[PDB]
Amino acid sequence: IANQFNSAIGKIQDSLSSTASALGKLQDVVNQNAQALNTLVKQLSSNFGAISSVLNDILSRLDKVEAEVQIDRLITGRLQSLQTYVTQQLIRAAEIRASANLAATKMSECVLGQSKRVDFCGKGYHLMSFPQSAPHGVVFLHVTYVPAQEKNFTTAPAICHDGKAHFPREGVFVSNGTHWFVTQRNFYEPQIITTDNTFVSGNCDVVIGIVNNTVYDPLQPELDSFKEELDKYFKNHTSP
Amino acid sequence: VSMTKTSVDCTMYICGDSTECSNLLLQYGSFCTQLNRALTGIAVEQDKNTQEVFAQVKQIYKTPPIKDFGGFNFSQILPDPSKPSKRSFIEDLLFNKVTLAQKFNGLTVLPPLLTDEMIAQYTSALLAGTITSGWTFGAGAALQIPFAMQMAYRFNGIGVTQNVLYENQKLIANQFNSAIGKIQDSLSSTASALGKLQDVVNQNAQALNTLVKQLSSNFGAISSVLNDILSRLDKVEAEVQIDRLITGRLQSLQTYVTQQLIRAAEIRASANLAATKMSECVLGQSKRVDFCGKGYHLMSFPQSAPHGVVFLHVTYV
Amino acid sequence: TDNTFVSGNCDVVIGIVNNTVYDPLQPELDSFKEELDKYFKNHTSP
Amino acid sequence: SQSIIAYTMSLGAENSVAYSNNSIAIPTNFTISVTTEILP
Ligand SMILES: *[C@@H]1O[C@H](CO)[C@@H](O[C@@H]2O[C@H](CO)[C@@H](O[C@H]3O[C@H](CO)[C@@H](O)[C@H](O)[C@@H]3O)[C@H](O)[C@H]2NC(C)=O)[C@H](O)[C@H]1NC(C)=O
Ligand SMILES: *[C@@H]1O[C@H](CO)[C@@H](O[C@@H]2O[C@H](CO)[C@@H](O[C@H]3O[C@H](CO)[C@@H](O)[C@H](O)[C@@H]3O)[C@H](O)[C@H]2NC(C)=O)[C@H](O)[C@H]1NC(C)=O
Ligand SMILES: *[C@@H]1O[C@H](CO)[C@@H](O[C@@H]2O[C@H](CO)[C@@H](O[C@H]3O[C@H](CO)[C@@H](O)[C@H](O)[C@@H]3O)[C@H](O)[C@H]2NC(C)=O)[C@H](O)[C@H]1NC(C)=O
Ligand SMILES: *[C@@H]1O[C@H](CO[C@@H]2O[C@@H](C)[C@@H](O)[C@@H](O)[C@@H]2O)[C@@H](O[C@@H]2O[C@H](CO)[C@@H](O)[C@H](O)[C@H]2NC(C)=O)[C@H](O)[C@H]1NC(C)=O
Ligand SMILES: *[C@@H]1O[C@H](CO)[C@@H](O[C@@H]2O[C@H](CO)[C@@H](O)[C@H](O)[C@H]2NC(C)=O)[C@H](O)[C@H]1NC(C)=O
Ligand SMILES: *[C@@H]1O[C@H](CO)[C@@H](O[C@@H]2O[C@H](CO)[C@@H](O)[C@H](O)[C@H]2NC(C)=O)[C@H](O)[C@H]1NC(C)=O
Ligand SMILES: *[C@@H]1O[C@H](CO)[C@@H](O[C@@H]2O[C@H](CO)[C@@H](O)[C@H](O)[C@H]2NC(C)=O)[C@H](O)[C@H]1NC(C)=O
Ligand SMILES: *[C@@H]1O[C@H](CO)[C@@H](O)[C@H](O)[C@H]1NC(C)=O
Ligand SMILES: *[C@@H]1O[C@H](CO)[C@@H](O)[C@H](O)[C@H]1NC(C)=O
Ligand SMILES: *[C@@H]1O[C@H](CO)[C@@H](O)[C@H](O)[C@H]1NC(C)=O
Ligand SMILES: *[C@@H]1O[C@H](CO)[C@@H](O)[C@H](O)[C@H]1NC(C)=O
Repeated sequence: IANQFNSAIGKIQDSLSSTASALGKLQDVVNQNAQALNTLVKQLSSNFGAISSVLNDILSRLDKVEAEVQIDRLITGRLQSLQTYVTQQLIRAAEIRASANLAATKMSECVLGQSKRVDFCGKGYHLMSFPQSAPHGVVFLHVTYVPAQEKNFTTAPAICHDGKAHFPREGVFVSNGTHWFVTQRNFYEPQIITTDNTFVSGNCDVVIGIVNNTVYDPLQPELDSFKEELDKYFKNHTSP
Repeated sequence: VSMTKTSVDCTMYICGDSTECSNLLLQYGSFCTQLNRALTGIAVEQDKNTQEVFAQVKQIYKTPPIKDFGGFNFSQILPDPSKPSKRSFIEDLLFNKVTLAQKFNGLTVLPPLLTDEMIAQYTSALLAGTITSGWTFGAGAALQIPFAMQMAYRFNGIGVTQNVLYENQKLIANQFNSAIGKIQDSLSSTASALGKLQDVVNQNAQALNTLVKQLSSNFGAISSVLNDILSRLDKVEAEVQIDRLITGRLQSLQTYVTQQLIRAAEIRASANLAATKMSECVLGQSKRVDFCGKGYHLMSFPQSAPHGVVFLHVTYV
Repeated sequence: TDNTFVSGNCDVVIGIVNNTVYDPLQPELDSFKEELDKYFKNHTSP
Repeated sequence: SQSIIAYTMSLGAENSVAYSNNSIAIPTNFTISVTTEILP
């Protein structure tokens, strides 16, 4: 488990040290921020119908009253260029806040906890996550258990014994094709079907697909060796 | 989950069939490119939203040809082969209950990347994965388990002991089959059930209708028709009237792109929620109260709808 | 004693009640004390 | 010998799950998977 973790963290270094594009979600934010300021500087070069885009070319060439008709065009177009930038930034800031509220929730539930939510903290069953910082963002290394090498088994919902139906306490019943075992649901590790692995309910008539197998009671051979211990004590006592 | 993708020729909306208006529109610079970058940023994420909700399955899982699910009858929600698109019976109710002159104003509607057949195939794989393998296809490879033995694991998940399934399994199967029966009857009979999806289509249509109607407005010019202004006035007076139509049209576009950007953020929040209900209710079983319907969550089945998703949430009450 | 666990004494829990708690090992040994006794009563005969 | 091609996208590898009323698959082993998630 440690060698698989150390090898999996090794592949995070190899991937981040190799590919140019892994942080594309963070480079998109920088690219959108930079593009909006470069677009806003480009809207200064526009005339909006004025004789020039430059106030010094209006104020050197026109008189105080013929200038104002040109200056108000540039004011009107620029003022709309700022209201466009600030509207785009207020909408874009709500995209980043929704992502910061998610990242704060992954910090609480994936790093400060162990999550039972499916696919919230990576693709698998969540063990733990490690936070790493990045430019304008966070990176979570999510560690997950992934079950790897399955076998087919025959299975039953219950075992029938003394006409009583037995169910697993934790686990599932399985058969290799000739013997019946009880095992934990998420990893094949089989045990003999004992009275400590199972619970009784009702009779074998009500469960669809119940199978006949013995259910072992671990007290019985410790009492049965007490019955051989008793019987040899009587055989010894017959002697006098 | 998504809304219609649109794009606009800003020069054809403002100045359609006018070289004079096009040569005045150059005075405003970047705005017509910046409007098209906004509508593209919306259109690119409608495909993202759809793919984040539906494409959560690694492989296209198929159901067995024998339907031995312990009495649970999924035939209303599984694919129906006798169709051009393999939608389920309930999916073909959903596609009928939402009902869906702009073009020559430079406006156009773009197709989604995933067709309704591909959304139905992903939904089939999510449903066929769920009923053959439980939650295991969400966390690894799909591992088969009998459906009544999966439903016993689900009963343990709500704190109910698994003999309460196996000793009552015919009642539980009949109550599921009777509850899926009532889903069909409700969806068939009742109009307003898909109101959430019809409202998105109605808001997109009312927005494009309003955008086209703003071409008939004068904005204080002598006409709303560029040819009237250009035939009746000389160059220097026509350029004063054409600029009123450019100013008012360009604000009519900037208003549409702003309400579309604001509305795309509501649809994204709903797609992110629908993707979370797909992961947590379909690929799992949820302890989160009232998240996967009212009651104690057992399981959920996805069904596709026009521009959305339907979850049939199954609960112990 | 299989459905339940024990901790402390009756003096601390507000609203504790009195009922018997069955020990499933008790008749499993008492039916073995009759298996002792009937084998002893037989061995009185020789 | 290179060109641009155009094709209908695949949705993933296709799979019939081996379901039966009495068959279960149980994993005999596991892997530890570390996966990176990036958030603005
Ligand atoms: C199903 O699982 C069974 C348990 O693993 C298995 O039966 C076991 O088979 C082994 C031999 O492969 C036996 O091992 C013993 O063999 C002799 C017995 O005299 C001893 O000398 C050895 O030391 C060793 O203990 C087990 O006794 C036997 N167990 C039982 C409960 O019968 C089946 O073979 C498996 N079947 C399939 C199809 O996989
Ligand atoms: C699982 O174990 C059960 C208990 O041994 C077993 O039930 C028993 O099955 C036999 C054979 O079918 C029955 O035999 C008698 O059947 C009728 C009377 O019920 C007579 O007409 C016949 O002559 C014959 O004597 C047992 O009566 C029956 N016992 C009970 C308590 O039901 C199941 O058949 C076993 N199942 C499997 C698949 O192995
Ligand atoms: C639950 O069962 C308890 C065990 O039977 C019982 O405790 C017993 O309570 C009575 C009455 O309080 C005591 O009776 C004695 O009271 C005093 C001494 O404390 C004497 O002067 C009396 O003559 C009488 O003998 C028992 O001694 C006491 N036994 C023990 C072991 O504490 C509880 O009262 C029962 N509780 C309820 C709610 O029923
Ligand atoms: C689990 O079993 C399935 C199919 O059932 C088995 O069929 C026999 C081969 C035998 O194993 C019986 O005991 C079972 O009843 C396997 O699925 C088949 O896989 C092969 C490739 O290995 C493929 O060519 C077949 O088309 C599949 N058939 C079906 C019906 O699905 C599956 O591989 C087994 N899985 C494991 C993990 O062992
Ligand atoms: C699963 O439920 C459907 C009904 O929703 C059953 O299909 C009907 O079966 C009857 C009897 O053969 C036919 O007359 C109807 O025409 C069927 N309706 C449809 C929509 O196909 C189906 O038989 C049930 N499955 C099982 C195994 O009982
Ligand atoms: C538990 O509730 C169910 C219904 O939710 C009961 O099942 C119904 O029982 C009556 C007769 O008692 C029948 O007429 C109905 O057809 C049954 N419905 C179904 C879906 O099978 C059931 O009897 C109740 N059980 C207990 C122990 O109270
Ligand atoms: C469980 O899987 C691991 C690998 O994920 C197996 O470990 C490898 O075993 C082979 C020999 O069988 C070695 O060559 C490798 O070097 C091992 N890798 C590691 C990381 O140690 C392991 O053997 C499997 N266990 C079982 C019971 O199947
Ligand atoms: C399982 O299906 C087979 C037919 O393939 C049938 O003979 C058997 O009785 C069924 N068993 C259960 C538990 O339903
Ligand atoms: C008989 O049992 C007694 C113990 O009761 C022991 O001391 C003695 O060695 C035993 N002898 C034989 C022959 O079993
Ligand atoms: C419960 O309330 C009654 C009064 O209705 C009181 O006599 C009794 O002692 C209370 N018991 C507990 C366990 O609080
Ligand atoms: C008494 O013990 C003898 C062996 O010493 C045995 O043969 C006989 O069946 C027993 N009788 C009873 C009533 O247990």
